[PDB]
Amino acid sequence: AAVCDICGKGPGFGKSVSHSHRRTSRRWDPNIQTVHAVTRPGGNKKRLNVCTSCIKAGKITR
Amino acid sequence: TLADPRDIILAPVISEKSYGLLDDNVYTFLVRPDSNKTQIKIAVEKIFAVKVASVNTANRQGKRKRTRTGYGKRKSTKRAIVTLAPGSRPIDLFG
Amino acid sequence: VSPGELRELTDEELAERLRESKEELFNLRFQMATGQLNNNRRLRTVRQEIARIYTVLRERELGLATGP
RNA sequence: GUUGAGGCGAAUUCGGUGAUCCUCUGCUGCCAAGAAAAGCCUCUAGCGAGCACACACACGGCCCGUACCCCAAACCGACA
RNA sequence: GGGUGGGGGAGUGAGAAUGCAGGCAUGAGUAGCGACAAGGCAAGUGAGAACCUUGCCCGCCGAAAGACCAAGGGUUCCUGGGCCAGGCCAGUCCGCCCAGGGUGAGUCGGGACCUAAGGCGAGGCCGACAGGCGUAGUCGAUGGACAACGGGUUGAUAUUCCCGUACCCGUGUGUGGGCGAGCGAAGGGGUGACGCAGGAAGGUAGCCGUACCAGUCA
RNA sequence: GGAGCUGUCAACCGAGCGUGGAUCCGAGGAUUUCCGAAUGGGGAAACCCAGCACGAGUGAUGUCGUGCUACCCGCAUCUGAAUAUAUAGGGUGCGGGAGGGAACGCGGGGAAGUGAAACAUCUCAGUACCCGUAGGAGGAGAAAACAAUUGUGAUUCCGCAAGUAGUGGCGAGCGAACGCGGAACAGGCUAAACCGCACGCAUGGGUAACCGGGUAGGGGUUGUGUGUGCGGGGUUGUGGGAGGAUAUGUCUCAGCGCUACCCGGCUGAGAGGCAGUCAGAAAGUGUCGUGGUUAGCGGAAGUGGCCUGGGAUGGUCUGCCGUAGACGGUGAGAGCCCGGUACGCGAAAACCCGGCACCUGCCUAGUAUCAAUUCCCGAGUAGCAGCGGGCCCGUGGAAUCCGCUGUGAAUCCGCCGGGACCACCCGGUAAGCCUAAAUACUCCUCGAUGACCGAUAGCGGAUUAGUACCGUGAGGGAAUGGU
Ligand SMILES: [Mg+2]
Ligand SMILES: [Mg+2]
Ligand SMILES: [Mg+2]
Ligand SMILES: [Mg+2]
Ligand SMILES: [Mg+2]
Ligand SMILES: [Mg+2]
Ligand SMILES: [Mg+2]
Ligand SMILES: [Mg+2]
Ligand SMILES: [Mg+2]
Ligand SMILES: [Mg+2]
Ligand SMILES: [Mg+2]
Ligand SMILES: [Mg+2]
Ligand SMILES: [Mg+2]
Ligand SMILES: [Mg+2]
Ligand SMILES: [Mg+2]
Ligand SMILES: [Mg+2]
Ligand SMILES: [Mg+2]
Ligand SMILES: [Mg+2]
Ligand SMILES: [Mg+2]
Ligand SMILES: [Mg+2]
Ligand SMILES: [Mg+2]
Ligand SMILES: [Mg+2]
Ligand SMILES: [Mg+2]
Ligand SMILES: [Mg+2]
Ligand SMILES: [Mg+2]
Ligand SMILES: [Mg+2]
Ligand SMILES: [Mg+2]
Ligand SMILES: [Mg+2]
Ligand SMILES: [Mg+2]
Ligand SMILES: [Mg+2]
Ligand SMILES: [Mg+2]
Ligand SMILES: [Mg+2]
Ligand SMILES: [Mg+2]
Ligand SMILES: [Mg+2]
Ligand SMILES: [Mg+2]
Ligand SMILES: [Mg+2]
Ligand SMILES: [Mg+2]
Ligand SMILES: [Mg+2]
Ligand SMILES: [Mg+2]
Ligand SMILES: [Mg+2]
Ligand SMILES: [Mg+2]
Ligand SMILES: [Mg+2]
Ligand SMILES: [Mg+2]
Ligand SMILES: [Mg+2]
Ligand SMILES: [Mg+2]
Ligand SMILES: [Mg+2]
Ligand SMILES: [Mg+2]
Ligand SMILES: [Mg+2]
Ligand SMILES: [Mg+2]
Ligand SMILES: [Mg+2]
Ligand SMILES: [Mg+2]
Ligand SMILES: [Mg+2]
Ligand SMILES: [Mg+2]
Ligand SMILES: [Mg+2]
Ligand SMILES: [Mg+2]
Ligand SMILES: [Mg+2]
Ligand SMILES: [Mg+2]
Ligand SMILES: [Mg+2]
Ligand SMILES: [Mg+2]
Ligand SMILES: [Mg+2]
Ligand SMILES: [Mg+2]
Ligand SMILES: [Mg+2]
Ligand SMILES: [Mg+2]
Ligand SMILES: [Zn+2]
Repeated sequence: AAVCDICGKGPGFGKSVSHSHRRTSRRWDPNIQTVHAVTRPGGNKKRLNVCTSCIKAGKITR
Repeated sequence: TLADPRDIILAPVISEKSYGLLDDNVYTFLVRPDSNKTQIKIAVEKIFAVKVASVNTANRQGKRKRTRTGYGKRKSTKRAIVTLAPGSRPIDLFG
Repeated sequence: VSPGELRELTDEELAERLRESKEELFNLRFQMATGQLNNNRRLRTVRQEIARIYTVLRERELGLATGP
């Protein structure tokens, strides 16, 4: 997964550049991690894939 | 907005086979192509006030016809061949 | 028939005259098929009259010009 | 008998042979080990004060195809 | 619709590009006229006949060159007309042209029943997007289930129309007596339900004779 | 509108209609099979099969008609599995989406042939194409801007600046900006600080408060702090509010913050003023226009003589109109024959436009100064590091801008920019949103035009034309005008 379910952050598109400066397309995927998030304490878990930026923030709970 | 059977039944077929069947009290009608035997039965029974023994239907493709602008098809038709009860009164078709 | 003169027909004889228009279109159709009517304008006229009756009947229950 | 259409209309028994067909979705052999679902039957869950059954009568049976060509002059090959 | 002159502007000049389009030559009245079954006579029709019609001879196929179904085609089917195109000739004929007509189902082949492979696929999972895959489900016969036979009839349809005789599903109304059982279709279970090869036995169709019947006297 | 008409290939007929106003033209409505996003379910598009409800029909099954019945999203309600809180899910009711469209827009993905006389950097080209997604336009837009000592002051677009500075296997090539001249101009709304109201959470009973401030008593625990909602308030870069003090002031009335007094506050209503269909808030009903669009109507002046001719619109004498000598038709070059033209009128209704009302919203309490003790300015953001992208900049000392990864601030005695960086100085206030006009485009509707074509041309298409025909299919795709 390369899309965050909270902030919608997706992959960027750019180039891998060789020493000969040949540039081929590649992606910069967000650091998407699976979380089992809860809405209220003790509640049912829901599987999301969110970026480590949202995990570092308080956007999700476990 | 109320429907009636005089619009399911379009016209009688006039042909030598039609007359041959008229001799034995069997009448062939041009009917609306989307109709079925049962509404033909009910329709004839309440239009001509007769007892319909059986209705036989045949779908007939329109004749394809050459013409100076191209080929055109005639209407596709549906005959209903209606045989009345053995003793029910003949319908008066006026010709 | 005319739209004005088919207004004095109230609610049910208007449908009943639609019924006789349908019946006469039937018979006129049959004499078309058997070739025993001379003036073929009659079924155009009758079809137009059926349309007129249907139109007026639709206006009356859509909410226009109703009345006996 | 426009040689159309009619009307009448005999005998039809006993054998032989004999299937690619039936008994046979059987039998036997084999290994490579040979659909599903509906349908039908049955069970109960359930429904149930009315039922099942017989016979007689009277009815309802829908939609689509149906012409014609098919080792072809009408299908595939530009062609009868 | 033009001419001339002062100017202005060009899709302004073709003989070639194995150039492009159309028309028309040359080859040439030449090759060919599509199987090695094979035609003939008489009569007819007709302006016109090798080819059409009729009759009769002769020949050819006959595990098809016969009769059917499916797919495919689409009116080519029948009748009546037509004959300058088409048919490898001609054509009076025609699958050509024109008009009219013609295809009748509770049981046939399909659907309204069932599912296979596979397809689509609620939600769903996955995937930057596009989208991929797929559950439930729903389609999908080439298979499973399911009730009609014989004869006649039209120019053209017939297991469809008609006759005779059936069978299947459903509906209503009566009568009789019986039970106050009866219906159970969620689900369960059984069946459905299955390969290949090989006979044998009992049979039947068909076929060949035959009792008998009816016609013929070359 | 006013006498013919029943469209056209396309003649023949047949049968009729029309001054009791047809045909025809404009507007609004009615009907509107089946398919198609197609959406009850299914399907080989235009077909098949339903369920429910209400009717019609039958003796009853058959049968007919009309509605509703896809999925997803949002909102609101009911219920709340495993499992308790609960949630997932499910039920119901309202709304909405889906698909299409010639071009123009924005964001994202993104070639190659080609050029470099090879080729990989580079080019082609952010082109083609694709994805998402609009709107009548869009995007941008209100300074973390430029500039450089006086400055300009949102954005867009046009012309320059300039093929310049630069950038480039410094090759092929690529290529700004500052600033100047124009078109058009327009600015606004959002948190907190802080303040009330309601909900939830924590703490205490004379600890304390609290009951609008002061004055006295009374009540004798519903205060205080906090998170969540509603409001106010504020929205700025000369930095932008409170919280206090000091003066000055409250349009009227009724009710309220324990009571009595002064002051004051809150609500409501009236009154007054302001604004409005808008970016800055949002809908509705009447009335009226010298209004405009969708039909149309009137509109001058030669039967002129002779000639040629089948025909005069030609020639040649003459007569006229002209706000009309545009154009076309009419038997050959017609201002005066016809349709018209100049010009002048014209609209039931619908739509558009505008006005007046009605309506809705805002204000009626603040102001000024002092002082700077306190708090406020939008975060996983900026910055920094890595890897990329983009700018003239092809990573270079790489500034500004964008993406991902890691790390990760501070709230003005902050932070960002001014081409590494530092100091000073100057400029500006990022991480929220909205915003007209000038700009782009033409499937389509009118009105014109052409030193454009004139049937091998001009559209592929004057003609069955995206037809015939060809292809399984995507696709390709003609020819044919003139009595
Ligand atoms: Mg995702
Ligand atoms: Mg990129
Ligand atoms: Mg490249
Ligand atoms: Mg980050
Ligand atoms: Mg029958
Ligand atoms: Mg049938
Ligand atoms: Mg023909
Ligand atoms: Mg035998
Ligand atoms: Mg047949
Ligand atoms: Mg052939
Ligand atoms: Mg042959
Ligand atoms: Mg010349
Ligand atoms: Mg000249
Ligand atoms: Mg010149
Ligand atoms: Mg030239
Ligand atoms: Mg030449
Ligand atoms: Mg040449
Ligand atoms: Mg040639
Ligand atoms: Mg020779
Ligand atoms: Mg020869
Ligand atoms: Mg031959
Ligand atoms: Mg002869
Ligand atoms: Mg032989
Ligand atoms: Mg043999
Ligand atoms: Mg024939
Ligand atoms: Mg014939
Ligand atoms: Mg001929
Ligand atoms: Mg010939
Ligand atoms: Mg889905
Ligand atoms: Mg799938
Ligand atoms: Mg499946
Ligand atoms: Mg099926
Ligand atoms: Mg099958
Ligand atoms: Mg036959
Ligand atoms: Mg029978
Ligand atoms: Mg098995
Ligand atoms: Mg045997
Ligand atoms: Mg009209
Ligand atoms: Mg209309
Ligand atoms: Mg559908
Ligand atoms: Mg569908
Ligand atoms: Mg619970
Ligand atoms: Mg759209
Ligand atoms: Mg390249
Ligand atoms: Mg090169
Ligand atoms: Mg080269
Ligand atoms: Mg905008
Ligand atoms: Mg300027
Ligand atoms: Mg707030
Ligand atoms: Mg006029
Ligand atoms: Mg005039
Ligand atoms: Mg003229
Ligand atoms: Mg003129
Ligand atoms: Mg970085
Ligand atoms: Mg860069
Ligand atoms: Mg800020
Ligand atoms: Mg801002
Ligand atoms: Mg904006
Ligand atoms: Mg604009
Ligand atoms: Mg324009
Ligand atoms: Mg135009
Ligand atoms: Mg052309
Ligand atoms: Mg084809
Ligand atoms: Zn995230």
